[PDB]
Amino acid sequence: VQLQQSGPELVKPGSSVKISCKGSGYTFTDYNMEWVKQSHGKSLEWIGVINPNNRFTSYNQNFRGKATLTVDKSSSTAYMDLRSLTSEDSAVYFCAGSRWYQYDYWGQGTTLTVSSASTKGPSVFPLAPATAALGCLVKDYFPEPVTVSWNSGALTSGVHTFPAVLQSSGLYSLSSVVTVPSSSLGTQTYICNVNHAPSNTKVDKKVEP
Amino acid sequence: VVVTQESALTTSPGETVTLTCRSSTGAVTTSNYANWVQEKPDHLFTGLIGGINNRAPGVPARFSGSLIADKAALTITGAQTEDEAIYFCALWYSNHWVFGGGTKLTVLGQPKAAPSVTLFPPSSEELQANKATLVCLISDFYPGAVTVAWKADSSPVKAGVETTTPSKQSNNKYAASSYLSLTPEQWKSHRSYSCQVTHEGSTVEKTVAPT
Amino acid sequence: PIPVLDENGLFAPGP
Ligand SMILES: [Cl-]
Ligand code: NA
Repeated sequence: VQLQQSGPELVKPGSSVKISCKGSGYTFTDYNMEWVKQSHGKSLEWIGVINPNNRFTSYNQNFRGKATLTVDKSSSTAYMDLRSLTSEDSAVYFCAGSRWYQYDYWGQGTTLTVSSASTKGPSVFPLAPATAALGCLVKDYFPEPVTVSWNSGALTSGVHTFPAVLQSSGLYSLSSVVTVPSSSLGTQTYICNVNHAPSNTKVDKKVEP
Repeated sequence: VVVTQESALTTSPGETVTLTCRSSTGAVTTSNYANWVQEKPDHLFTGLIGGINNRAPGVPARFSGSLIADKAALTITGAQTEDEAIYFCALWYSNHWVFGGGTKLTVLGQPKAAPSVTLFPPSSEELQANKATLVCLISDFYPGAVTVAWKADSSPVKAGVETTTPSKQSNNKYAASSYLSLTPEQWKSHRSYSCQVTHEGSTVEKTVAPT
Repeated sequence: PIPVLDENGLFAPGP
């Protein structure tokens, strides 16, 4: 079973977006499709439900005139259109399949960002060093995500890449750290490879003592 | 209308833990069809209980739902280390669902450990770009809750701090990060800065100096 | 129309 949602969206205030949720590995018409808004990565708010067989809908009154639920039975896909978008609509949106007052399946989520800002690539700085910790600071990019590898994927043990912080400026930053033998500092080469596909940027930074 | 859950609970493997779900409208009833949904990292949501205390397909038998007094309840009978996760309840009010705030459940399935803290001062390269970020990396701790406070000299810092919620490392302990974003002039105006991490009542502190 | 369950446990308009 897979509820596959459409990918992330970055859109301007005032615009509209249509998120899709395509079911597979189950009988799409045996379930209602419900929709949920997750704000701040924490709070959950129910938006509404649609039955794909009869197009019956029930909405949270707070989303009337914001959200419109539709379905295409034939392609096992449910849709949610969000209109007159503002920054309060930035969130991760989930579809879920329900019946008999119970959730059986959940989508992976769709990140929606409503902003006047354009994409912005990161600035990468070294975090310079028995064992020793070294890392890369990845500053002030937008939107998510950044991925990080070390030595092109050759170095994985003792590597941790943290989640991003969302700064008050609207930009994200994260760090990646690796713990290495102090003995190998000064001969062994350590390079973090930062990828920010939203801005078509890749940075390699060699981290020296 | 508000649905209230415990913010956090701790149990150990094999024990019984009970999570509760309260309605601001009065007693929870069977016609609220209380649902329980588990959130695991990377937005992995699993429906556990719904309908009238009905376990969803494939859900382990140790999860059950009931009413306890005026609240809905989720009972985990013989908790497993893999049950450490966030648990949301949802109640049905005639024509819509309301979600509670979620319960972070700790299941003490590995040895506890205080964090290893590494504090990096601003790099010379960043200072040349006219900025100064202190990076406090907090690693290898369990359970997964910490408090971070920053100090400039011995004065608490009230601005410029962002801290990530702990998440799992590859070795299944937790890690978190905290940043103190300064101007070069601010960085150089104090004799030291400290990152102070409080974990299970003990504090670990690291200090860097512009000199 | 109040949401009600149909034969298949799915939502339908109620009277
Ligand atoms: Cl409502
Ligand atoms: Na709870």
